[PDB]
Amino acid sequence: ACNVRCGRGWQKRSRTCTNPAPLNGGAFCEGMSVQKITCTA
Amino acid sequence: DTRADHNLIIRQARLSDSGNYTCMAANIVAKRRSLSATVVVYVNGGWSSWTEWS
Amino acid sequence: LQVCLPKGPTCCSRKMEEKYQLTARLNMEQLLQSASMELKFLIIQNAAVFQEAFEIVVRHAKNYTNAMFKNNYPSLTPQAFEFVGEFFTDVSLYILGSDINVDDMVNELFDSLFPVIYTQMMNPGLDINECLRGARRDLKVFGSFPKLIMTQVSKSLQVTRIFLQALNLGIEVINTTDHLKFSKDCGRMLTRMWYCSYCQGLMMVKPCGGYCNVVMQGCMAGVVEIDKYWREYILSLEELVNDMENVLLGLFSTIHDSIQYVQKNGGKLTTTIGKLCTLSSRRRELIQKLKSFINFYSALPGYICSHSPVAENDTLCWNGQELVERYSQEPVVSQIIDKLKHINQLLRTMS
Amino acid sequence: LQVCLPKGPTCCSRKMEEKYQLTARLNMEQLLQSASMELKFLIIQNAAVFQEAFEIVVRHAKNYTNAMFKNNYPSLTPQAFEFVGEFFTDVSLYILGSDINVDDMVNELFDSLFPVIYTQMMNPGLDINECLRGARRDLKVFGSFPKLIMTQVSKSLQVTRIFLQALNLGIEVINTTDHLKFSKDCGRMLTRMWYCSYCQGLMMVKPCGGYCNVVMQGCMAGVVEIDKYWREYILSLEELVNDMENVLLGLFSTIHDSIQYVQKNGGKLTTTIGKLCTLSSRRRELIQKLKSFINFYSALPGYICSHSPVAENDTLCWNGQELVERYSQEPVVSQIIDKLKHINQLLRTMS
Ligand SMILES: *[C@@H]1O[C@H](CO)[C@@H](O)[C@H](O)[C@H]1NC(C)=O
Ligand SMILES: *[C@@H]1O[C@H](CO)[C@@H](O)[C@H](O)[C@H]1NC(C)=O
Ligand SMILES: *[C@@H]1O[C@H](CO)[C@@H](O)[C@H](O)[C@H]1NC(C)=O
Repeated sequence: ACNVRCGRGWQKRSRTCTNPAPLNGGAFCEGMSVQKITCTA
Repeated sequence: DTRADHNLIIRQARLSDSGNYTCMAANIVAKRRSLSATVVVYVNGGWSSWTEWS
Repeated sequence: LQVCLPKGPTCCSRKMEEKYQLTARLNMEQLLQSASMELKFLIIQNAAVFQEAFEIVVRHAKNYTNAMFKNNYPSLTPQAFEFVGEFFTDVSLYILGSDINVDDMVNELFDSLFPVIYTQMMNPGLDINECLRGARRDLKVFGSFPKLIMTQVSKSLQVTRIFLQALNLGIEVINTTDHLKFSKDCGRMLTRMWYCSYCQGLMMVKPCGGYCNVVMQGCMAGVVEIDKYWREYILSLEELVNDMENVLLGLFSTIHDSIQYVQKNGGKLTTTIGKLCTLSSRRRELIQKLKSFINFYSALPGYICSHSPVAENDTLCWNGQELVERYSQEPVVSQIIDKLKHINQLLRTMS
Repeated sequence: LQVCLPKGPTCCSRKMEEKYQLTARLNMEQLLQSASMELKFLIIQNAAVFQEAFEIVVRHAKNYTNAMFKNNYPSLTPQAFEFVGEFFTDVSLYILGSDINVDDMVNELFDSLFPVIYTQMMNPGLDINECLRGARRDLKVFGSFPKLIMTQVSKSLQVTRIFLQALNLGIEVINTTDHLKFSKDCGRMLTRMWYCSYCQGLMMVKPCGGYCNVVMQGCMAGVVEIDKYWREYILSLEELVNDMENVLLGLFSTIHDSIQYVQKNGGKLTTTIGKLCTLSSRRRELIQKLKSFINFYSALPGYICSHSPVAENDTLCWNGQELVERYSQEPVVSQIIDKLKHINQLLRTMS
């Protein structure tokens, strides 16, 4: 939900590296883990 | 053994000999049969240790 | 029919039996997801928060080191910013599990730091650069400071790296729980327990508590064996939390003192070289919240039966085949246990 | 010590124990070879004799076909000798187990036979050879004769080939018996039963009959399971013997009649082509002698104990650890059973 009720707000989306999770020095997930977009309420 | 990615692995051609192996997919809609693979186990010819001279 | 044992007539065909089987599979998966969702979201939240917090710590420490370079050694900037940025970039890459050598980080840091110190602070006035880099280690100009920082930061960075990997593997196994495919026999038993009563024309009859118990203890015989390893995982994580913020934040003081130490012997050094050339609170709350789920795998069949519609009284209930007055009475699991054993060994070896 | 249970003192070290173990291995292998030698030589002799007898039959049949070509169709020689020799060479190669196509033998025979018939018998007077070879099959000049010979000879040649393959596989499994390596536990038990009495200073004491029985039934638990399949092998071979000499020897009459048949329509054929272009006794004695060894695998531990030095009275004997007054009381095998199952199915399908 947009944290700010009136004006510029925020919306977050998480993307974890757990399917599968790296083990014994496996290469970690490539790119970004969080996504943020500006919203107007 | 049956694998999660639909594969039939045979380690030794002894406990599972030749045959017409066929893959069949089953669903709530219907069933579908794949083209049967003719898996034949072959034994290569192996001579013998020499005998004594007559 | 191949699932619904036909005692009398029946209101359902074979295709309706397949529909009931698929709905049984989906209902079981939904119940497992509902059981695992709270713990999954707890560990996901904590993994994300700790990752961002460690990145904040690394950024703040790089900023503090850069600021103290700007303030105390303006003659070493802007080259100081380059090697500090490279050092803390490699720091973050190591924290996030990349193959980085800590000794190599510190050694490249001092290798880059010594030539600018020599050219700007000791002998004011690029091709000779490698001779200075070699003399740095050959003459041990920084004394014991490089090995001190090496151990100081390796000890904390390794425990942090293993903490993050442990959180991620817990997320992985909790994700595995709700996708556990079961036997065909269990599919048919769940179909009988949940739906086969509808084939006999009953509308609101629920299965017996004891029948749910026998069915659940029937197909969860493998999943319950994970409980020992999950408990050991929880306890080993508790062993590990009982470290990296203080070290990275004192790095600037250590580097400043090392620069003073090198400047102390400038007389001999210049001539020889001229000739020669709230975190702990968060992990505590996380462990105290994680200990509330130590019974997760052992209480799981109890959850499935206590959240499915069942006749607890075992009176006027469905026993899988008839309405009774009283009731009569690995590969994926192996991978879960393998990864739990691996992470538990890795945990226990650290502390 | 790791084999000799030291109850009192001991007269032997660990190296002497290893020597006793290797001598136990050699003694067991020698006993198995002595048990298997009579049957091995029987099957080897019969395989060799039947091979030579079949080769004699094939040579005599080729000679008879060549003689009837010399006598009845001199115009077809010497080309007739070439295709007859190639045909019977491929016959023998098929009998001896080589990948030869029977239909291809007959078809190449008639393909080679037709052009010389056309050039020397029908139209007297190298590049046009292939047009005649194609016309042979395109116009079906030989009628049903090729398919008649095809089935006639395929039926006999397949049973003879499988007879020889069965003899060879029997040789193989009987050869494997005396090379059967055993478990390490059995090695130590045989060392105790045969030699560990010498480590306790006893000179002529023999092991108890019951102790030999328990040891042998201990390490031959796998070998005894072969007995069912060996019995089925013997009986299936008996099923098969209850055929090829008469066929190969009547081949000349069949070919002569086919040549007459082709010459019968020469009028139309020439114009169209000009425009277009004691054995049975031996196998019976072999089966009757082979049925005397049907108990070979079941009587094998009895043989090992009855041919090893043992105290049959079970009085004043060695029990593996002490001298008593009275006694208290596999991958290669899988391969043997697999090949026996295969050859038995092949046998039963033939007859
Ligand atoms: C297998 O398939 C072949 C051809 O694809 C066929 O001739 C044979 O009779 C089949 N039957 C089996 C292996 O049972
Ligand atoms: C018996 O086994 C031995 C092992 O060397 C082998 O060399 C010999 O040829 C065998 N006899 C056969 C194959 O019939
Ligand atoms: C550190 O970071 C701040 C911004 O967060 C910046 O204003 C400051 O100049 C830096 N300190 C230095 C470069 O001395």
